[PDB]
Amino acid sequence: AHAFWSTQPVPQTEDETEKIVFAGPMDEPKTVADIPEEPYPIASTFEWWTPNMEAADDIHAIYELLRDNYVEDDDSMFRFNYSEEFLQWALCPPNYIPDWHVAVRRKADKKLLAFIAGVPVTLRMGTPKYMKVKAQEKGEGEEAAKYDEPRHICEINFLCVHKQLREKRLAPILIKEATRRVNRTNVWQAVYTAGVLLPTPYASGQYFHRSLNPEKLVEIRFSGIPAQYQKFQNPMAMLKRNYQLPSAPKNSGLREMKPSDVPQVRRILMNYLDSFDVGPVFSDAEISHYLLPRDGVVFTYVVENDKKVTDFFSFYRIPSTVIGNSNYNLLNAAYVHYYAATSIPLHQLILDLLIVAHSRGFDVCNMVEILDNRSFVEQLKFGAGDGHLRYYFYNWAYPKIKPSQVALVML
Ligand SMILES: CCCCCCCCCCCCCC(=O)SCCNC(=O)CCNC(=O)[C@H](O)C(C)(C)COP(=O)(O)OP(=O)(O)OC[C@H]1O[C@@H](n2cnc3c(N)ncnc32)[C@H](O)[C@@H]1OP(=O)(O)O
Ligand SMILES: Cc1nn(C)c(C)c1Cc1nnc(-c2cc(Cl)ccc2OC2CCNCC2)o1
Ligand SMILES: [Mg+2]
Repeated sequence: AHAFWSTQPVPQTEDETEKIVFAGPMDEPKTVADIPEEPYPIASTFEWWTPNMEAADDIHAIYELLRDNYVEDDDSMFRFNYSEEFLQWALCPPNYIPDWHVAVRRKADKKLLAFIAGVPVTLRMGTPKYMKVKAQEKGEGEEAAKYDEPRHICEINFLCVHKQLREKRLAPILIKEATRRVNRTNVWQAVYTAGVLLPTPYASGQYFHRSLNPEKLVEIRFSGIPAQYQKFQNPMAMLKRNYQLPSAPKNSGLREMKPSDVPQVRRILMNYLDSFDVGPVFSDAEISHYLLPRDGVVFTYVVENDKKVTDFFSFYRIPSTVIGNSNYNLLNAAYVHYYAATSIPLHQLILDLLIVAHSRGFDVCNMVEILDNRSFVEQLKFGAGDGHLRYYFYNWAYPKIKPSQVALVML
């Protein structure tokens, strides 16, 4: 049934995942010297290509492939349109490895046909607290804590095959070649997400949406006027009134994050994330890169009281193409990124997120039910969407965990 994922080091079934108790590796311990030095064989009409993320043309090529061929919703109404500036930010974090961005081009015209990206991440991915306490009481704490130390692994995203090339087994060939390039750097684990079911997720979380411009959302059929809104005489006025937001933030200490905030945000974020079972570890340079405001890409606000940053939130932008709508070309979506609250309830901090997003012209705020994102769903008027984001490891045994125990936000 899975001609490719059968040949790979991942759990093969739910309830192998349900069985697993300790974190740890799957494949044979291997060495760099074992890995072929030559690229994986590919048909002679194609060629492997390592884009230069510092070249505007190369970024443009990847931008057009993804604009026309990347992720759609289940009804083919929307497709992500990541910007070139977003792709530059996502694909070139501190100490990125240029060789981990892998593409396939047609040799004759150099047309981009397929792409996959890997970047570094430092991830806590040892045994979950729940399996560790079981282990303690059963005598096995040492084996449980064996892989507690954050690991320098690969995070995979932006897998894409051109629509004209679909179901020709090109995605396996890409994943093989990315794995070879990563393994040649002496890295042996990857983390990735997908909105499809594959063998086998260690966590799954529902999508959630918060309407900011319900007029537009209904016009492009992201949303409907719910049946309940019919035995009111007036549908849309009532819908606007329901989702209306203040014009200005209500926390008085709120301002955009600036470079001098990097150490304190790093500290309050690391203290919050270290509570979850699977989560990233960031250096100052990675906090700067992923959280300092960048126009049209990432937006970050701190609450500063008496010169001390005590809370912050961030969100990132992905516009979606509205596939065949006359009136609207684009859906302008904000996605909740990292945050930390120490002085105010999380609902109060995220309200300010919604207020800034709406003021800056976003149409909806989207998120997955990871981190403590459930604690503000009802009071902030989020709704569950129709789908789940699934979390996976390559070469890592891991128990099934709840999504409220995951702290890795994917872009
Ligand atoms: C140590 C380092 C390791 C690094 C590598 C770690 C692994 C990284 C893994 C990648 C994580 C990516 C994270 C993201 O970016 S998730 C986003 C994925 N991108 C899209 O959804 C964009 C729209 N779709 C496409 O471009 C194509 O449909 C793709 C490229 C998805 C498949 O192309 P196509 O439709 O032309 O099919 P094929 O005949 O060539 O290949 C069929 C095989 O592909 C397996 N397939 C289908 N979808 C996915 C999927 N989303 N992840 C993994 N595998 C997937 C499928 O089960 C089948 O295997 P098997 O069932 O026959 O066994
Ligand atoms: C395309 C498209 N555009 N829109 C607006 C939607 C709801 C889709 C479908 C869709 N596919 N994924 C999501 C998603 C939906 C939500 Cl609510 C939150 C995160 C989502 O995925 C992100 C970005 C890419 N990497 C994983 C995290 O939404
Ligand atoms: Mg294919």
